[PDB]
Formats: sequence, structure tokens, C-alpha cells
Amino acid sequence: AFLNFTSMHGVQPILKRIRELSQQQLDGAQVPHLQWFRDVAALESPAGLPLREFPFAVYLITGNAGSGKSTCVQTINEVLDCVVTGATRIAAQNMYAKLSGAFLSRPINTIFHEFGFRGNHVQAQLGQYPYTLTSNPASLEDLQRRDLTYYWEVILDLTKRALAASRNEFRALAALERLTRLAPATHGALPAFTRSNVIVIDEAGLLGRHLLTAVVYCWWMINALYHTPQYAARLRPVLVCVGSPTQTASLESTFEHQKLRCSVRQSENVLTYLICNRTLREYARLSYSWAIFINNKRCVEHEFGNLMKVLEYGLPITEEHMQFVDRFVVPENYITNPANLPGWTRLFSSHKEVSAYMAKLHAYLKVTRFVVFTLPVLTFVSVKEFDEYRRLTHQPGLTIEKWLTANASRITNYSQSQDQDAGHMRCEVHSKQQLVVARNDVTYVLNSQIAVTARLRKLVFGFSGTFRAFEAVLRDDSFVKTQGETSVEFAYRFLSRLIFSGLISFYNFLQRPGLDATQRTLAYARMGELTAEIFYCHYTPGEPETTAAVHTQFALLKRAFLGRFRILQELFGEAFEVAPFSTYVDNVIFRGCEMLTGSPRGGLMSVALQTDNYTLMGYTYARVFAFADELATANVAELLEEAPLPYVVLRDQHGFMSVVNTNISEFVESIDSTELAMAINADYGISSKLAMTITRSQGLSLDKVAICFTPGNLRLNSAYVAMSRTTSSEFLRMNLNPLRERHERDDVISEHILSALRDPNVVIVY
Amino acid sequence: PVPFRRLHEALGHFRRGALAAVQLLFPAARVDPDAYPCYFFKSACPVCSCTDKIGLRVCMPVPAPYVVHGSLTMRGVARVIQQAVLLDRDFVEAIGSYVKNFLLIDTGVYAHGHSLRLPYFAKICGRLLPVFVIPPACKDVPAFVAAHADPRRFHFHAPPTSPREIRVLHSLGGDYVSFFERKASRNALEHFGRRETLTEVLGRYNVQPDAGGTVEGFASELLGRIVACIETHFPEHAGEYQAVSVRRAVSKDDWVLLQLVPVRGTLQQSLSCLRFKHGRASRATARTFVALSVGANNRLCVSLCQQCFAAKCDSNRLHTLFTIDA
Amino acid sequence: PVEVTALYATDGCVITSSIALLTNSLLGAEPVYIFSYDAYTHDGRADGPTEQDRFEESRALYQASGGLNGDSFRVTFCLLGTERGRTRPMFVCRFERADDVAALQDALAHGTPLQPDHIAATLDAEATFALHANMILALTVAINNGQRGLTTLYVHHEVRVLAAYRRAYYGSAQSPFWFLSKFGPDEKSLVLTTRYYLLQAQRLGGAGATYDLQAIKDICATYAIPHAPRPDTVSAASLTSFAAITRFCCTSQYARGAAAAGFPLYVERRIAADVRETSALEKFITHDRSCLRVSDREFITYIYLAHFECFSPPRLATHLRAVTTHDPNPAASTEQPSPLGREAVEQFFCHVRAQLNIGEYVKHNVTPRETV
DNA sequence: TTTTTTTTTTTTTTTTTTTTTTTGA
Ligand SMILES: Cc1nc(N(C)C(=O)Cc2ccc(-c3ccccn3)cc2)sc1S(N)(=O)=O
Ligand SMILES: [Zn+2]
Repeated sequence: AFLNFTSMHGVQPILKRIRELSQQQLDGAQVPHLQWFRDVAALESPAGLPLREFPFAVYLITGNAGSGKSTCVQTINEVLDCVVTGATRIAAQNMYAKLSGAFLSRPINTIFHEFGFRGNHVQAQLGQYPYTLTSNPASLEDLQRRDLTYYWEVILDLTKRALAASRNEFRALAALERLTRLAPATHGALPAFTRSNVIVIDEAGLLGRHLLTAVVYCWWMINALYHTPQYAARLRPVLVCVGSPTQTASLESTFEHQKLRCSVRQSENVLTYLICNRTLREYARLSYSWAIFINNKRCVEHEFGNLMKVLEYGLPITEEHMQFVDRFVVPENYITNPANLPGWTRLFSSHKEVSAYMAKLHAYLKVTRFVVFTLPVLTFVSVKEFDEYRRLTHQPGLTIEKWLTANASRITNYSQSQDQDAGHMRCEVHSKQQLVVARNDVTYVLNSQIAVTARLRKLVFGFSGTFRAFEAVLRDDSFVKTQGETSVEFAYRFLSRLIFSGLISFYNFLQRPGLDATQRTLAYARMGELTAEIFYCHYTPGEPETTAAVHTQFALLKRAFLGRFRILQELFGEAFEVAPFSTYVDNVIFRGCEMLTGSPRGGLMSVALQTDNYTLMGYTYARVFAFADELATANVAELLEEAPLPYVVLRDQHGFMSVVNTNISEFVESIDSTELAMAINADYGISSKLAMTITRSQGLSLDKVAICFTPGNLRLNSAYVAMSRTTSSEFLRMNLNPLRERHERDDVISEHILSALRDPNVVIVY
Repeated sequence: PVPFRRLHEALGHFRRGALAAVQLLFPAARVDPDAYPCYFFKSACPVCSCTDKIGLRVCMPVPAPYVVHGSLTMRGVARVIQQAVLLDRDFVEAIGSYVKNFLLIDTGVYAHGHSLRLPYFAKICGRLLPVFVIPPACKDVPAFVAAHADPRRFHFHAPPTSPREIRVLHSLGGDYVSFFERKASRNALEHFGRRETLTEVLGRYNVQPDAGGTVEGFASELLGRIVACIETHFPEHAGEYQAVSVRRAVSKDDWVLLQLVPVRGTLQQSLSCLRFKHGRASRATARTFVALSVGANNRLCVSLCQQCFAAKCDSNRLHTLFTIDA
Repeated sequence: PVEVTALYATDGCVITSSIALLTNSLLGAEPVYIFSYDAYTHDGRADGPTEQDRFEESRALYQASGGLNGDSFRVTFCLLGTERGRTRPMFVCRFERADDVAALQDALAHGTPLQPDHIAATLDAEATFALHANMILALTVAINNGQRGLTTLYVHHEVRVLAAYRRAYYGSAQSPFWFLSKFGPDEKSLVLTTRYYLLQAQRLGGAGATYDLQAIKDICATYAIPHAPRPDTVSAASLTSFAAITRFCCTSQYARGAAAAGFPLYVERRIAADVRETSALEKFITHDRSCLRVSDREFITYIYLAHFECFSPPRLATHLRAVTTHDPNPAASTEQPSPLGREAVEQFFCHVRAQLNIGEYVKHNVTPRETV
């Protein structure tokens, strides 16, 4: 209870600064006019673009990752007007989890959705036009023009789409006597940037510098077309950027269309841009607008903490540190051997290394004999696409397999796409629908804690747990809360159906060894006594579309099971509670990996969450029209009807089985400024969470970690990121000692935090 | 880059602060801080065309009747002067806007066998030449100027310039005794627990390092476990440490490093480096050590370490390969 | 003229039922359940109110026997919503007739739901439909592209009316279990924290207006007034619908007397005592940080050491035990002066003189060995 | 003996509802 105290009393100065930062009116002339964004649309190339200042404010919340910086965000949300966003979908869901654990937070989306990022922008040439900054000292106008030229192929499209959409909106209400506060409510589906000027971007170090200006730019857009009351009040955006500046980095990928060499360079993140740019540190006044959270809560060690301090603050590496980290070094052939460290996540510094490691363990488990099962993943290229693109690349000679030499990464979610063991691509022309299709096999493991990568639609088919676990679900109605408060009737219908379907399970437990004849006699006798105040008999299920029905018909079934669970719980003591209770709406038989959910009826249709830790179960086919929302896309929809698409089944933390949909992703990049839908990749998009790259590890914390370090490529920032993903130093093993080997340390942002920790106007929260 | 006048004023402030520190360190002396001669030399880099550093050397006569003895004693004198010059508001006000790191004095040039570049000499890029900061009440200016040219004024063990009494300051403060460090260490024990020293932990496994060859007593039985580890995880050099004798080399109070030189096969047969596979001769140019330390919940951690003489591995740097429990 | 701020939640969708109540339509109107309420009277003195004056006035307001003490009651019902205000009013009702106040005392001291008749016959149409009149106008303008107007807009486009009344008053009804979840498992929290954080924080102003729900729950946890047993021995977790939470809160003894009167004052007192010590400690922290001029490693050692030495778990526990109360009366409070800052200054911030152009750090470990 | 070439994130609009089983040469 005393843990929150420091945050509780130190976030108040933060709150008492963001308020004046958000309630500061700009001069009339400094407000970006609508005509500005009209001219931006007219401009074709980002060269004649006029030097235009877009005013903004910042407030920086830095601090160790997992330093509980979210308490500050929590206090901000419940006190201030704010639009909470996230740099990654995982981070956005993590903030939602930690904001709805205290009060109500509206669905937290990504900043990309907030400024209008759509599908076609994903693969867009974001680094093309040049800029010779008339700078040193770099004017803010020049920096903003650089960040708009960087994102010309995104800023221009956003401006054009927003502008050419037409005017009503707030313009209408404002003239009530010529009430815009009640305008976003009455006029719905309006962009969330029209109702607040405090934009919280969490884990903002995962965003490049180009985005910062972009966000501000977009803010003004969405407040100019709609003529928001904030625009009439001459308010300016304030970007509360929350993230770890020394545990997070942003990378830019460019693909050269002749060499087929996809390159990824390092970039300046928003945090580093704001901390280390003399122009932004003055305009935004970071000295009076910086909060550093300094405590590592999860950590409960002492020497582990000192090492984190020296690595994060750039302190000199001493002999004692070398001797401490010496106790973690385990051989190269010990980490890579799958027989060792079971259940420990293994980090490598190369995607090829992860592709090697995942394959060897697959062989190990398969030979030793979970189940190493094989599941189809396909691809769909088209003849016209690879005809025209080959024409435009100045090289019309290129084989399709050579097309898939590197664009397989750039055809779907990169993370799992380049970190999966898979077969040989069977690229066969299926031009029936004018197409050429590929076919490989992404072997998984059976019954492992896998994670959903992309956005999937979960369809819960039932619960495979214990009688006690299902009694708990009904008692607290936790399941109902996961579906949201606006549509509770749908959640109550399916639970009702389950209870009327799971009555047979009690009768199987009736056949349990070690029970007296009269013990079972009293069992069935109390079953009869409860039927007297209720045997399945012939209960009439179902209800009309009425709110009262799901609070009367369900109320009976909820009380029926609750009682029934608790009834036999007392009769058989702990044995009944631990007994496995499986409830499904259909005859579900699961021999080996293959499952069979018969014919679905879409009793409860929901959306799987990426953060939710699921468990791989098996690939039932049971073609559901719920996932078959297929409408190019129809040409492959016909083939998906042809070849039965397998729907992989996952088990959530509670234990409810959920059948999910597949994933489809486009590749559109070109060089002739002709973005055309080339290839759509149909696969599963699940990750093992057992092996990954250090760079991706930055995003999410891990329980047990074994780090495989490649010598020569040793960057102390990578070592710090890898070693900081786990709370306890006890469960940490490593290839070599990053402190004892030659390491390229880049301690430039470290001294900047140190000078920030050495400034009277910077607020440090313990 | 800095203007010379600001530098000269900062040097006057440095003279003031250093003389206060000297009159504090040597209490029975008489240092009038307006006549006591301090000598200054700057490295050539008017406009001080300094892009890297302003190389300075400050020479002070040790006031009579004192003589300082010991490397650590002058280390302490340097720390006192350094933390005394960053107290005078004039110095920090003058040079503070220019110094990126406020640390000015290096205290590692006083160990036995460590060299310091003399004034009136260059570096193989800057000939240290005097910069004259006359004492505010110097009664002989020409003498002060023609005092920078006398080697005695800039030599560590110069002849002191009819001695009745002489006071030898041969010891001052210790090392790692900062109040922040001593308070943090004490709070660590209160909140987290006692981490027993290496000697105490080794004493549990019947090792009393007071006598010679006692640590080798445990290193013997430890060799079998280490060899079993290597001939499983690192097999491509297996039959190399079958017969080796632990040779105690380095002894820190939390780090015992015993070399593993062999006799069998050849007396000088070098132990092939376990990592970074090299040629027949390049690989067999490495040394191996065993490191006993205290770790985890006070359990003796044994590490295998190597020192390779090849370019691929850090040359003459100690590396670790596996740490096993004991 | 006693004014009550009341948070309610009907059986189902409270928004639809409330709108139907405003339209005087007998189609959907679940009886109203009131489960948190703040009663206040306009202070007739310019600057007369003191802490004990406020405590006496409040203890008079919340009748110890049960209910309030006024003759006429203007009750402003509210929902969890945002305009940052934590609630939002929906409808206001006058209670001047004997039958009106009899129903209000019954529903305020016990928890029996207020039937649609009692409210519907007492809407202050001069102000009730005035609260949401601008929403009516905005809906008219939007759909184009008082009470008769509300009914007409109800008929014309139902979807947009419901969406507007759910975006505004955003939280509306969340769940019976949500309140028991986010406002502590204890009865003290469930009554007092729900009263303060929702219906008492922003109205009374003060620092507590800017404090979060977890902070307010912590303050309630240290508001450790004596605890009498529950006459029906009903546990706080035995509550399923709002008819149970409302009954728990209304017949509680943290709701109609001294504790209900001392909690708002204790929030202010605790924060004042805490900030007095913390702000002093941060003044020392910031000053020493700004003038340290030490090596990078020793700087980090100081900053972490100081934050520990002032805000360690033991020191914090002693401080929170020094602000815990055993009685709500401010003149009979058992809270005593906190030792946090004085202890922190005595041990660690007493060595600031060592780094004040004294050389006392040397004197601590000087060992001046000059052999003659 | 040179000798490489490492890592990431974003891509929405909703919650139900028409079933088919010999093919080849
Ligand atoms: C031993 C004693 N007990 C005090 N505690 C509880 C602490 O430091 C606790 C802590 C403080 C910071 C971190 C951290 C984590 C990530 C990166 C940097 N830092 C971890 C843990 S302080 C130390 S002391 N007095 O040696 O400085
Ligand atoms: Zn080597």
C-alpha cells in the first residue's frame, strides 16, 4: 500500500504542469490556417513546400522500462483531458490493461490510427526525397519540413484524403446562434484528435523522429477541417511522450528494387530527437518539462540493480561488474541445445540464428517423442503484378523464387515471417482466378504458450478446465467483463447455452474409482434433491432479444450451475473441484492434434487480443462463415473455398478454447510511384515466445532468458536490453560476458539523461 | 574555443583555491595566498585554438617544513585540491560554461612507474609552455618568471629549495571511503542481506587459505567437474586438460584465479583457446584459469576463463566460458 | 434546501430508462437505486467555515439515526460520465411535500428503490430539461443533416439519441461487479471512497480533486476509524446486483455520521501533512542534486541513496502510521506529527555541511600522518 | 588467410446466417 506513495505524491507536479502546457493560447497569426493544408495538397513534390511552423508542446516521461511509469499515465487519464495512444499495438493493449485496472479508459488505439494511417501506407516509400537543411542553427521550421519531406508519401496522402473528402461537422454547431463541446458526442465516428490536445504516446521511443512533427501536423489538420473548439480557443498540441530512452530504438527499412537487398538502418526516435536536439530542447523547454521515473519495481535483487544502473547511466564498467556477470555465462552449445533450459526464452542477434534454433528443437522433440505438427501456410502472387513490376525494375528478368528470396519478409508481419521454420515454397500458377500461388509448411509445437501476432477474430467454442474454474468464471462474471459493457447480452446467451450443454459432465465423474457405493448413492440422491428444487431432464433453453431475458433465464442457469458446482464440491470435497470440466456447444472430439467442432453457429463472435497468452491446441477445419468474411481478395477467396483453410485453435489463460481466422497481407511497394496490390500472404501469424531476437525483445518482458551473443557485433545497448527483460537475475543465462568482451558502447543519450538528472527543473519520481 | 583572458582569470582562481587547500592540508606551514608561487604550463593547441583539450600542468612547492611521501599521499593531496577548486565560486563561474566534465585533475599519474610529460616538452603535438599567473602580491616578478625555467620547480622528487625540522606527510585518506558509498553499503545489508566474503564461503568447503596450496586442495576436485563440463559442451578440444595442475596466480579477496598450465605431453604445450577456432599454432597460444568467487545466495561459483594471444579474441584480456556451481 | 448529489444505476441500461423517465413514458422505467450521495447546504458565511465548523455542519447534515435533517431536498442525480469531471448530472428533482421527503428518507437510509412515480411527479422541469437542452439542440442540428422536443427526437432517430447519451455520460452503467472491483473490497472503501472520488472530490475542491482512485483508496485505508460489526453479518463480497450494494451502503455506519463527516476533512489533512514532509525532502533533494558537482557514478549513488534514505519502506510505514486516525472529529483526532523529514534530515541531510567549502569530508577520514 | 551482411512498428469495423460425400482411362 506504501508502494504507490512516491508516485502518488510526485505525479502531482507533473499534472500541475501538463495543465498549463495544454491551456496556453497561441497568438492568432501563429495558428496554422486551413489554407495551409489546402496548399499542401496542391504541392506535388515536397520541395516547393513553404517553411511553415506548426506549434506544439511536449512533456517527457522517461524512466526505466517496467519502472511503473504507467502510474503517471494512470493519474493523467483520470484527471486530465487526454487521448492515450501507443507506439505498438502490444504497448497500446498493455496500457489499456493497466488503465482499465483502475478506472474506465476508452479503447486505446495506436497513434498511427489516430493520425489516419491505413493499409496502403504500410508499404510506402518513406525515405525518398532529399533535404539540404538551411540550418546550423536548425530552425524548427526546417526540422518540421525535413520530417514532412521524409514522410511526403504519407503526409500528402493523409492531407489529400482528409481534404478531398468534401462542411457540417463542428462548423455547423459552432453557428448555433451565429455547443461544439457536445458535438463529438452527437456527431459520432469523429476523429479522437478533435476532442483533446494532450496526446499521450507510450513507448514513444519505438517511433522515429519523422513521426513527431507528423503527429503535430496531423493534429492541426484534424482541428482545421472540423474547426474544433480547441482551434477556436487557439490551443496547441502537447505530446506527453512516455518511454524508455535507453531501452528502445527505432529502425528504418528501405528495399532496393534491383539488388533485392532490404536494408535496415538505425534512426533517431522521438525521445532521442527531443532530448538531443538543441532546437527542440529550447522550443519545447525540456528542462521545465521533463519527468524521470527512477525505480525498477519488479527487480528484487541488489547486484542486478547496480548492473542495470551502470548500464543505463553509462557508468564505467569495473572489475566487480565483470565478476558478477561472470556467474551467468553458460557455453554456446548449452543454450542452443534444446534439451537444456526448458521453458526459457532464448534471444539471438540474428533472424537466421532463430530460424536455425527453432528447427533443431523441432527435430529434438520429434525424434525423442508435445507433438511437432505440420500446418499449411500459402502465398498468392499474380502474373500481371510480377510482369509489370519486372518491367518497371529496369530488369525484366527475375524468377518468382528469386522474387520470394527477400519479399517473403516484406509480404506479412516481419517478426514471425523471418523467425519461423518452414518448408520449400511450391509456387504453382493457379491462374484459374488469374493467379500464381505458393505453398510451404510452418511446423509448430503442440501445447505451447504461443502469442498472437496480428489481429485475429477469436470464436470461443467452450471451456476445458475444472469445475472450480468454471464456478469462478460464473461467480465473478469475469468473462462478461472481457466482452465489454455495451453488449453483455451476447456474453450471457453463450454461458447459458454452455451450462445447459455441460450437464452430462457431472454424470461422467459419477464413474470415479475410490468412491463408496453409498458415497455415489448420496451423490445421485443430492442430484435428485437439487432437481427437486430445480438430472438434465428437459430444461427449456434460449431467450428472446430482451435485456431482462439474459438477467432472468441466465440468472436461473448461473444459479443452477453455481449451486450444482458447490453442491457436489461439498459432496466430493476437493476431488470434484479439481475434476476436469469441459463444456462445449457441440460434440467436440480431439484425437491427437486434429480437433472437430462439427458445425458452428457463431454463438459468441469476438476478437483475439495479441497480448493474451494463448496455448496452441490443434487445427480443426470446421469451416466457419464467421472467419469467412472474404469478399484480388475474391480471386483467392474462391481458392480458399477450394482448399479447406485450416483454423488453428488456441487456449487462453482461463482455458477457454478459441478458434481463430487466418491472416492476409499485401505487398505494394514499387519505384515508379505506382503502388499496386502485388501479393497477398495467407498464413496463421502465431509466435512461439520461446525464441526471438534481441531487437523485438525490447517490446515485451520475459520470464526466463538465455541470451546468445555473437562476438564482434556486441553493442552494450543490446546487452542491456537483453539482460533487462527479466525481473530476477537468478533466471538468466548468457553465451559470453558482454562486459568482458569488446563492446561498442554508444553513451551519448546516457550523458543527456545524466545532465537531466542534474537539473533543478527536471522532476525525478522515485 | 575559449578566450585567453578567461583562462588566465580561471587560473588565478585555481591558484587561490589550491593555496587554500594547501594551507588546510599542511597546517603548520605558512602559505600566504598572495605571494606563494604557483607555476602554470599550457599545451599548445590570442585565440586558444583548442578543439580537444586545454592541457595544463600546475606545479606547487610543498611548503616548508613539509615533505610528502607516498603515491597514495599525493593521490589524497590531488583529491583535496580537486574538490577544493570546485568550491571557489570564481573558478566555476569563469570556466564552468566551458568544461563539459568538471573533473580536471588526474590522480593516476602518481603510481610507481607511471610517467608524466614534463613542461617545455612536446608529445609525439603541443609543447607545454608556461602561462604566467603572477601572485597578487608578488614582491619579485622577474624571479617568478625566471622560476618556471628551473627544473626543480616541475620535478616530483626534486631537491627541496639550513633545515631545522621536517614534517613528512606520508599518509592521508583511504580509497572507496565516500560517505555516499559507506551509507549505501550499510543500507544494502539492512535491506537486502549479508553477502559473505569469499574466504568465509570457502571455509565451509574445508579451505583455509592461510596456508599455501590450500585453495588448490579444492581446485583439485573442481578440475574433474570442469573437465566433465568441457568434454560435453566444448568437445572439439577435449583431451587437453586431462592432466593439468592448478597454479595459484591472482588473489583478490573476492576472486581467486588459478592458472592451469600442464606438464603432460610437453611442459610448454600451450592450451588451445576454447573459442574462436584458429590454426594449429595460432590456437595453441592461449592460457587457461579457474576463478573461484562468491555468487547467488552465497554459493561458491567456479568459472573457467581464458587469455588468448590471438587478434580475433581481445589480446591479453581475460574472458569467461562457463561458471558452474560447487 | 439541502442539496444532494446522487449516483444511481438501474437494473439494465440506465441511459434508456433515464431518457424514458425524462419523457414521462411508461415503457421502460426500472425503479431508481441510489447508492452514493453527498449532501451539502450553501454556506451563508463569507469565510466563516473552519474545519470543526465544517465537521459540525456535516455531522448535523448526516443524521446518526439515519437519513438527512432538512425539510426540502433538491437532489441532482448523476451517472459516471465526463464533461475532467468524474460524474455527470442527468435529472434534478425537488422534494418539498411530506410524501416526497418520506420516500427520499426511506430510499436514502435503507436503499429501497425509488419508484418511477415518486421521481416522475417531482421533476424540476424548470431545470431538469434545462440541463440537457443543449444536447437536444445539438441532436436536432445533427439529425437535420423541451420535453416535446425530447420526445420527438426520441421518435425520429433512436440510434443517434442513444449514441449521444452514451458518448456523453460515457461510463453510464458499467456493471454491479465493476463498482465492487474498482472501489475496494472493503465496506469503508465501497461507501466512503465512492462518495469522495465521484461526488465529493471536485465539488469541495482542494488537492484531492487531482488525486487518482488508488491514491484515494489508500487514504481511505489509513482512515482507520473504529469498525463495528455488521448487524446482519452480510459480507462485502456477497453482493451480486445493485439492490445489494445499495443496501450495504445505505445501512452502513460509514455513511450516516461521524465517519462520513470526517473523511473529506481527513483527505485534506493527510495530503497537507504528507506534502509538508515530501516537499521539504524534495527541496533538499533538488538543491543537493544541483550543487553536488561529483563523479557520474557517485552522483547516481547519491541520488538513489537519498531517495532510499528519505522514502524507504520502513520510513514510509512509520509515516503512514503517524497519519492514521482513530476518530473523525478533528479536535479529537489521534493523528500525530510524522517523523519522515526530520529523521531523513537528521541522518543523511546533516552531512551537507561536509560539502560546504569546509573539507569536513576529509576530516571524516583524514589520518594526517606527519612524522617530525 | 580475409571475412562479411543486426535488430522494429503501424495496415478495423463488428457481434448471425443456404452442407456435402466414385473417380478415373
Ligand atoms: C541497497 C540499497 N537499498 C536501496 N534500494 C532499495 C535500491 O536501490 C532499489 C533499486 C533502485 C534502482 C534500481 C534500478 C533499476 C533499473 C535501472 C537502474 N536502477 C533498482 C533497484 S538503495 C541501495 S544503495 N543505498 O546501495 O544505493
Ligand atoms: Zn582465443
